[PDB]
Amino acid sequence: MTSISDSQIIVALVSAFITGILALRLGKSLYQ
Amino acid sequence: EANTALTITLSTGALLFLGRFVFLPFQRDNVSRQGLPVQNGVTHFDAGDSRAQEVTSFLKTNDPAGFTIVDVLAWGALGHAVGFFILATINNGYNPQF
Amino acid sequence: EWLPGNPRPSYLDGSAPGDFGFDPLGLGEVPENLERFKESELIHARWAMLAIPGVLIPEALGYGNWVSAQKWAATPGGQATYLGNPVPWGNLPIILAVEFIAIAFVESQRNGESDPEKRKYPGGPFDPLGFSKGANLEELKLKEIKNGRLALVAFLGFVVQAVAYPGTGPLENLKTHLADPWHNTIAHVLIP
Amino acid sequence: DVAGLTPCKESKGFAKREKQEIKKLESRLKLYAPDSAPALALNATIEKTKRRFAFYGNEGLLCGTDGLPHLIVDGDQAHLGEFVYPGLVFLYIAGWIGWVGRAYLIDVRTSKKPTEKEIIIDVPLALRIMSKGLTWPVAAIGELRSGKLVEKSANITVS
Amino acid sequence: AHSVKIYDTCIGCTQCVRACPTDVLEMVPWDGCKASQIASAPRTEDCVGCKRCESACPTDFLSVRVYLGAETTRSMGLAY
Amino acid sequence: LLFLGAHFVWAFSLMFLFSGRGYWQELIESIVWAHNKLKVAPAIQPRALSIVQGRAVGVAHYLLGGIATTWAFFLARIISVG
Amino acid sequence: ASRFPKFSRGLSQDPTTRRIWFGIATAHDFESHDDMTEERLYQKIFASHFGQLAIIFLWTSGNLFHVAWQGNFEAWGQDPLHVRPIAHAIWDPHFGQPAVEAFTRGGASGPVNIAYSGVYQWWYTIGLRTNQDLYGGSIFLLFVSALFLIAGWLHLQPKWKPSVSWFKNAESRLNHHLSGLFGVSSLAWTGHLVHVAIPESRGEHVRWNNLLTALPHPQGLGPFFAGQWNVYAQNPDSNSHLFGTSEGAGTAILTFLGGFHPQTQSLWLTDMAHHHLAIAVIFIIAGHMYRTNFGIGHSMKEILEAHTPPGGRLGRGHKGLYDTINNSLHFQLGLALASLGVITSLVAQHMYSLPPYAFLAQDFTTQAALYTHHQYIAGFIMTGAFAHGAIFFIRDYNPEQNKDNVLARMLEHKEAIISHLSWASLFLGFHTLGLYVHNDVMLAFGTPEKQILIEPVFAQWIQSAHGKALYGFDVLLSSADSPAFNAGQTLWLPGWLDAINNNSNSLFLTIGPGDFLVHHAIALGLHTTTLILVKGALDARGSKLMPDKKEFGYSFPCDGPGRGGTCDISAWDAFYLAVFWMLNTIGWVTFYWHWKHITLWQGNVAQFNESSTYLMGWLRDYLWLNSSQLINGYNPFGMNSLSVWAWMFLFGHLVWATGFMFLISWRGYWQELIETLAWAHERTPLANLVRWKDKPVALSIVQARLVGLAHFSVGYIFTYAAFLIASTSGKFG
Ligand code: CLA
Ligand code: CLA
Ligand SMILES: CC1=C(/C=C/C(C)=C/C=C/C(C)=C/C=C/C=C(C)/C=C/C=C(C)/C=C/C2=C(C)CCCC2(C)C)C(C)(C)CCC1
Ligand SMILES: CC1=C(/C=C/C(C)=C/C=C/C(C)=C/C=C/C=C(C)/C=C/C=C(C)/C=C/C2=C(C)CCCC2(C)C)C(C)(C)CCC1
Ligand SMILES: CC1=C(C/C=C(\C)CCC[C@H](C)CCC[C@H](C)CCCC(C)C)C(=O)c2ccccc2C1=O
Repeated sequence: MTSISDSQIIVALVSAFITGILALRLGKSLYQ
Repeated sequence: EANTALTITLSTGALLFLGRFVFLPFQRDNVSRQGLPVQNGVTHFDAGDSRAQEVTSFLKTNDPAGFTIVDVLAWGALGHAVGFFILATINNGYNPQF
Repeated sequence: EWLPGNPRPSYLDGSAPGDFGFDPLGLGEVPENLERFKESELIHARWAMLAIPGVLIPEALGYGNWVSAQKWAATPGGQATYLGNPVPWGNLPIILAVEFIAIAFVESQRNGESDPEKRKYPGGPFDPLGFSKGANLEELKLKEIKNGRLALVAFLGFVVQAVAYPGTGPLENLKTHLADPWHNTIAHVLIP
Repeated sequence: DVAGLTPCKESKGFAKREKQEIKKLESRLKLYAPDSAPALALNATIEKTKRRFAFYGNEGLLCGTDGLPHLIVDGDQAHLGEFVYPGLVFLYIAGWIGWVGRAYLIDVRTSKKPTEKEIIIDVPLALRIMSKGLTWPVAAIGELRSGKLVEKSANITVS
Repeated sequence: AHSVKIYDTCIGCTQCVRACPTDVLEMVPWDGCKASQIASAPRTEDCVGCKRCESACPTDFLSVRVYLGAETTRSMGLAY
Repeated sequence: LLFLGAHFVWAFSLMFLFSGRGYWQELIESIVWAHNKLKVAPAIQPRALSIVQGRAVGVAHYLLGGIATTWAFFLARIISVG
Repeated sequence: ASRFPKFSRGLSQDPTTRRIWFGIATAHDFESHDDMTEERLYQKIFASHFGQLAIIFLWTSGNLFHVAWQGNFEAWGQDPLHVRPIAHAIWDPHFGQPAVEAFTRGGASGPVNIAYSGVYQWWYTIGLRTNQDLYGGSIFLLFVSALFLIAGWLHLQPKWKPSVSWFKNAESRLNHHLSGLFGVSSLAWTGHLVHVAIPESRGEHVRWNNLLTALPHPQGLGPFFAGQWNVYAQNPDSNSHLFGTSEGAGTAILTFLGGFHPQTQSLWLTDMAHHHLAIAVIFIIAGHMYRTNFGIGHSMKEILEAHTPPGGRLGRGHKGLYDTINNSLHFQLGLALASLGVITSLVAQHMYSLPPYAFLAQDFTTQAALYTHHQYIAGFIMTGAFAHGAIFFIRDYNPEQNKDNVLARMLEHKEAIISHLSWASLFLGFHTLGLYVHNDVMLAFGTPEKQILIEPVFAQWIQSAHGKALYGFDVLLSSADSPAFNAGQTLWLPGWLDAINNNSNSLFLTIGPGDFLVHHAIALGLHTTTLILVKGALDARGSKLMPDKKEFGYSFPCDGPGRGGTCDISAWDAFYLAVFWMLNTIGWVTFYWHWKHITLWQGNVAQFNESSTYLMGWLRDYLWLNSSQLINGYNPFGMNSLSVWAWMFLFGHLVWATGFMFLISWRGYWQELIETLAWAHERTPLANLVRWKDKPVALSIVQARLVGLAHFSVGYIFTYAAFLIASTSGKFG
C-alpha cells in the first residue's frame, strides 16, 4: 500500500527540468 | 541419460575435423571469391571507415593449412551447438511412434 | 529419335551417350546447364542402379520390405537386425553421424574435380579391371545410361506403388498383378 | 453434410420460413373480397411461393442454421449447378460478345473513315459478325495458335 | 523567379510570344528552321507562370518549357 | 432501397469532386496499352473527362444523391406516421 | 537564410504568408536545404533519430508517472475483473458540478479518466505490483531519455562526428543490430521473465535487493550445464492456479504447454519464456553471418551479384542493386516502412486472438481500442512506404547503373502490371457490389431465401486443418490418423485443441457467408489501394501526357490546362488519392471486427450471421443500433459520463465535414476574395493605423490538398474512436 510521497514529486520535477535543459542544448546544436 | 562431456567432446571434435580437413578448401575459395564488403568498388576501410580496418594480428596462422583462430571459434561454436542439440534431444523424453 | 521423324534440337546433336534428342521443355539450352545436367543424371542414375537391388533382394529373402526396413527407426528401441542378426552399433544417432561424416567426406572429395569428363567418368582407382581400356567405351556408356534410366523409372515406380498400396513391396504388387491381372491394375488407383 | 450444412428438405427453419411467409400473405388476404382482383393476385403470389419452396427443397440445396440456402463452389460434383454450370454459360456468352466486338473493330479499322463507323454502326456488317460468333472458342484458339491475336510493336511511354 | 527554356525543336511560328500576357518572350534571328527564327526568354523576371506559351506550342513535345520556382511579388500577380 | 442507393450515389460523386484529370488520363493510357496488346483498341481515342466536365459530373451526382436521400427519408417517415 | 526559413533562400525572399507555411512544411526535408552535403545530411539524421528516441522514452515515463500518481493500480490489482483502471485525473475549470459528479469513477476522490490502453494488464503481467515500482520505472526512463539527449549532443560534436563511410557499413551494422538489438535484448527479457515475473505470478516477491539470492529454480543451473534441460519443465502451473498467488502453482520455468491460462484467459508465462529464449538463440546465431574485420562471413554485394538466373528471364538479375540500396536513403526508408506495416498488421491480428496479458480479453473496450489503433497505424505506414518508394524513383534512381536488372525490368512491364491490377479491382468491385445489391433487393421484397449466400469453404477447410472439429472436414489436425496429429499429440496439441474448439474466445472464430463477403470487400480495398500507389510510383518519372515529370520533382500542382488539362498529375497526388482508399479499407476492416465481436460478446451471434449478408443489415443493426447510448450522452434531461464521447463524435463529424471545403473549392475564388478583403482593410478609418508585414494570399494548390486531407483524416479518426469507445463502454459486453 503506497501513495507516492511529496519529496518523490519534487525529485521527479527536478529531474524533468534537467532533462528539459539537456533537450534545449540538443535542439540548439541541431539548429546550428 | 547422456554423458555431457563425452557428447560435447565428440560433436566438437567432429565439427573441428570437418572444418579443418573436409570443407576447408570450399570455405577458403568461397571466401576468396566473396572477398570483402565493398562499397562503390572500394572496401569500407579504404573508403574511409577507420573502425573497419581488418585486424591481422588476430588472424595470424601457423598451421600448414592456414587454419585461423576465428575458424577455431566458428567450428567449435557449431560443435558445442550440435552437441547440446543431441543432448537435449536424447533427454527430451519425447519418443513419438511414427 | 525418341519420336521417329521429329526434328532434333541444335544443342543435342546426338554425340553424347543415350542422346535421343528428347528435350520438350528446352532445359538443356544453356551449355553449362547441359554439362551439370549430364553429371547429375549420371549420379542420380548410378544411385538408383545401386539402390534397387537392395530394394528387391531383402524382400525375396524375407525380413525386409524397404519401407519396414526403416521401421525400426522412429520406434523406441529396435536398433538391430541387419540380416536377422542384431547390430551392435545400431543406434540411430551414431548411424546418422557416421553416415553424414562419411558421405560428406566422400562427396566433397568428388566435388574437387576440374575436368568435366573426369567429373562424369573418373577412371583409374574406380576401374580396377580396366574395362575402360577395351575400345568399347561408347557401347559400354550407352548400356550404362540405358540401364540407369530404366532403374530410375523403376525406383519411381517403387515409390508410387508404395504410396498407392501402403504396407506392401514391389514383389507383392507383382504377385497381385499375376494373381488376377484384369482386375488388379493401376485402374484401381487412377479410377476409384 | 458439407461444412455441417443440412439439406433444405430435411431442415427445419426452411419449413418455418415457408409457413411464416404463407401466414403473412393470408393475413393480408383476409382484408379483401374472395373474387376480387386483389384476392386473385395474392393467391397467385401464394402459389408462386409454394412452388419456389418446393423446387428449392427438391433441387438438393444445403441449408444453414438460420434456415436459408447456402452455395458450394469448391468444385463438388453434387453442387455443379450452383456455380460451375452457370459459370460456363456466362463464359460462353461473354466470350461471344467480346469476340464479335473485337472482330467488328478489326474489320472497321481498315475503312475510309473508321470513326464514322465507330459512332454510326454498319448494321449489315455488324449482323454478319454477330452471327459468326457461335463458334467463338474455336476461332479464338485458332488465332492464338496462328499468332494473329497479340501485337508486339505498341506505343509506350518513357521507361 | 520562374525559368523558361527554349529547345532546338522550335519552328518559329511565334505563337508563344503572342500568347504571353507579360511580354517575357521574343523572337530572335536563327538558323535551323525554315522560318529562320527562334524564340527567346530574356524577361524571365516578369514571368507569372500561366503556361499559355506551352499551350500555344505546336510540337510533339513542347519546345518551350516553364519550370516554376521561387515566388516573388511579380510572380504572385499581386496588385497590392 | 432508394435511401441506400442515394447514400451510395452521393458517396460516388466524391471521386469526381476530389480528384484531377491527369491521374485518370495516365490510367487510361495503361488500359489502352492493354487493349492494344490484343488488337482491339478503339478508333475513337479514349480520353479522360475534361476539368469542367469532371466538376459538372461531381456536382450533378452529388445533388442527385443528397436530394434522393432526403426524398426517401421524408416519404417513408410521413407515409408511415401520417 | 536571413529570414525564418534559414535553410531556404527562395522561401526567405517570399513577401507573402506562403513563406511561413512552406517553411514549416519543408523544415525536416534535409536533402532540399541550401548548401547541404551528404556528411551533414547523415549526421543531422543521426541526431534527429536520437531526439526521437528521447521523446519516446519521455512519453513512456509520463504514462508511468501519471498512473502511479493518480491511478488505482493497486486496487485494480486486488480485483482485476471488477475495477476500472484510471488513466489521468481531470482539472478542467470550465466544468460544472454535474460533470464533476459524473466523471468520478473508480475509487477516486475526483473526476478521472478510465484507461483503455491496456497498460494496467501489461504492467501487472510483467511483475509490477505497487506504486513504488511505477515511480522507479518513471525515474529510470527519465534518466534514459536524458542519456539519449546527451548522446545526440555529443555525437554532433566535431571531435565525435562519425564519417560518411561509417554510416554505409551495412555488414557491420546489420551484424550488431541483428545480434545485440534483437537476440541479446530478447535474452535479457527472458532473464527478466524467469528471474522476476514468473515468481510474481506464483506469490513470490523478487526485487533488486534479493535478486542475487532468490533461485528461479530449486536446482539452479545444474541441469542447464549438465545437459538435462528437461528438468526446467517438470512441474508446470495447474489448471486451478490463481494468478498472483501460490494456490496450485508449479515450479517449472520453461514449459511448452500451449493454449490459455484458464483463470486469466491469456498465454502461459513459461511458454512466453521459452519463446523469447528460442528467438534470442536464433537471432544471436543469425548475427554471425556477414563479413567484418575478422576475415569470415558472407558479402552482400557478392550474394546479390551471384543470384542471377541463366537464360535471361530475369535479365541481369539482382546485379547493381547493392549500390542502389546503399546510396539511397529513400529505398531503405521504403523497405523499413513496408516491413513495419506488415509487422504492425501481424501484431494487431495476432493479439486479439492470442491475448498475452492477464485479464485482457475480459476488458472488451481495451481489446477493440488496441486492434483499431495498431491497424490504423499499419495502414498509414504502408501508404508511407509506397510514397517514399516513389520518391526513390524520382530522386535516387540512376537508369544507367541499373541497366537491365530487376529494378529496370519492373519499369519495363509497368503497363501490364497496372492493367492486370485494374482488372482485378474491377472484377472484385463489380461482382461483390452486385451480390450485396442482389441480397438487398431479395430482402426488400420479403423473400430472404432467394439471396446468394456462398459458404467460405476454403477458410473453413483451413480452420479444420488447424483442429477445429465443427465443419466436419476431418483433415490434418482434425484427423486422428494424420501424421501431424500423432507427431504433435504430446507436445503442444492438447492445450491448442482445447483452446481452438472453445467457441467463447476469439481463437479462430466460426465464419459464414457474411465473413466471405467481407473478406472479399477487404481484398477489393487492398488491390485498389495497391493499384493507386503502384501507379503513382511507376509513372513517377514520366508518362505519355507529360514525359519529363522527373524534372519537376516529387510534388508540384499541375502542368497547366494545356494538352487537355493536367490536374493531380504528380506522384504526390497519387499518394493523396490513395490515402482515401486506405482509410476506407481500414474502416471496412474495423467495422467488421467490431460488429463480429459485439455480437460474440453479447452472445447473439445469430444477428450478425443473418444481418451481415446485406447492406441495410449493416446500416440498421450496427450503426443505428449501437449509436443510441452515444447520442444520449447529454440531452435536455442531464448528462452521463459518455458526454465527452458524444462531444467528440460531433467534433469528428464537424472536422470531417470541414475538410470537404478545402477538398472541393480551389484557389482562384479565395485569392480574389482576399484581394477584396485587402482593399477593404486599406480603406477603413482607425484600421489603417495597423499594417500587415506579410501580404495575405490564399493557400497553395498542394497545400490546400494537404490541409483538406488532414482535416478529413482527423475527423475520420476522432469520429470512429468516439463511436467505438462509447458503444463498447456503455455495455461492457
Ligand atoms: C550491439 C550493438 C548495437 C546496438 C544495441 C544498437 C542499437 C541501435 N542502433 Mg545501432 N549501430 C551499431 C550497433 C548497435 N546498434 C553499429 C556497430 C553501427 C555502425 C556500423 C550502428 C549504427 C547505427 C546507426 C547509423 C543508427 C543506429 C540506430 C540504432 C537504434 C535504432 C532505434 C531503436 O531503438 O530501435 C529499437 C528496435 C528494437 C528494439 C527492435 C525490436 C524488434 C521489433 C521492431 C519489435 C519486437 C518487440 C516486441 C514484439 C514488442 C514488445 C514491445 C512491448 C510494448 C510489449 C538502436 C538503439 C539508429 C538510431 O536511432 O540512432 C540513435 C541509427 O540511425 N545504429
Ligand atoms: C460543414 C463544414 C463547413 C464549415 C464549418 C465551413 C465554414 C465556412 N465556409 Mg465553407 N464549404 C464547405 C464546408 C464548410 N465550410 C464545403 C464542403 C464547401 C464546398 C462547396 C464549402 C465552400 C465554401 C465557399 C465557396 C465559401 C465558404 C465560406 C465559409 C465561411 C462562412 C462564413 C464564416 O466565417 O462563417 C462563420 C462561422 C464559422 C467559421 C463557424 C463557426 C465558428 C466555430 C464555432 C468556431 C469559432 C470559435 C473557435 C473555437 C475559436 C477558437 C479557436 C482556438 C481554440 C484555436 C466559413 C469559414 C464562405 C466564406 O469565405 O465566407 C465569407 C465562402 O465564400 N465555404
Ligand atoms: C595445437 C595443435 C593441436 C591441438 C589442437 C587442439 C587441441 C584444438 C582444440 C580446439 C577446441 C577445443 C576448440 C573449441 C571451441 C569451442 C567453442 C568456440 C564453443 C562455443 C560455444 C558456444 C558458442 C555455445 C553457445 C550456446 C550457449 C551459450 C547456450 C546453449 C546453446 C548454445 C550451444 C548455442 C594438434 C594436437 C592437432 C596438433 C597441431 C597443433
Ligand atoms: C515502389 C517501390 C518500393 C516499395 C515497395 C513496396 C512498398 C512493396 C511492398 C510489398 C509488400 C507489402 C509485400 C508483402 C509480402 C508478403 C509475403 C510475400 C508473405 C508471404 C508469406 C508466406 C509465404 C507464408 C507462408 C506460411 C504459411 C502460409 C503458413 C505458416 C507457414 C509459412 C510461414 C511457410 C521500394 C521501397 C522497394 C523502392 C522501389 C520502389
Ligand atoms: C472517374 C473519373 C474519370 C474517369 C471516368 C471516365 C473516363 C468516364 C467514363 C464514362 C462511361 C463509363 C463510358 C462508357 C463508354 C461507352 C458509352 C460504353 C458503351 C458500351 C455499353 C456499356 C453500353 C475522369 O476522367 C475524371 C476527369 C476529371 C475529374 C475527375 C475524373 C474522375 O473522377
